[PDB]
Amino acid sequence: WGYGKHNGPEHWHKDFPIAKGERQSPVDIDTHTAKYDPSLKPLSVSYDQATSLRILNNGHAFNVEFDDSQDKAVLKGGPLDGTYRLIQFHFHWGSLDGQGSEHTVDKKKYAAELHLVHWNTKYGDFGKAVQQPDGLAVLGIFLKVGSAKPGLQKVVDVLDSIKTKGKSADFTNFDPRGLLPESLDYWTYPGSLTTPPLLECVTWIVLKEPISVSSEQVLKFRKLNFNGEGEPEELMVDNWRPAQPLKNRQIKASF
Ligand SMILES: [Hg+2]
Ligand SMILES: [Zn+2]
Repeated sequence: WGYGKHNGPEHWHKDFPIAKGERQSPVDIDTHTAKYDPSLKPLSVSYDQATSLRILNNGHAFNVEFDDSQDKAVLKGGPLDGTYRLIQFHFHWGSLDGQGSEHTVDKKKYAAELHLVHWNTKYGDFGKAVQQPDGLAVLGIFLKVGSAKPGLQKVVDVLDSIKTKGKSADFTNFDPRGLLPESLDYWTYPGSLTTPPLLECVTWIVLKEPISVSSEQVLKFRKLNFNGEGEPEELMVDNWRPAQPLKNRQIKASF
């Protein structure tokens, strides 16, 4: 799998037949169709005690890893029942500014999209959560091209270091709190991971309010490579999956 012409999302079904499943992500968020649910409590983001370990180029994107051996960086409340631990964050960006986001809002695409992955602590480890219908909780954050995001610059500078798939670098004392928007207004629906295995274990929480980043901050993302060192260079762009059919599922709004 990849995002290329012959291994793109349109081919994932042959290896991961769940691609054509019942609760696949991402989707289009029809705002007029979304249902305002008043029984939704506000989001609870406790990242004050977060511990980042490193950043790796996995060949499909770059991941920032955190220590999830203790309730250090957690998400609870909202549509969730129980505590969800942060394990990693990554992005999906486009080749141009008119694309990159996975999830869409009234068919509108953003420059990039941030995913904060968390796993349900009653399951013990990430590996066991992916075997559950309520296994994961991902926090979706859209990025638009504007003024620079000071809190994202640390991530941006270390990229020179992980240009190719396989590369990784020490990356401690990173506060995710810096990538959060002002409002925590959200949309929530049942879905999956948006890259193979596409496990239908995720509870999506997409915030209404996007963060803005500079053209230069987004430009460094596009300098990444899918390939490993010493292989023909194929730039890491359009690492996003097209929107899937909603299929009965309903999107609730917390606002
Ligand atoms: Hg699952
Ligand atoms: Zn993702």
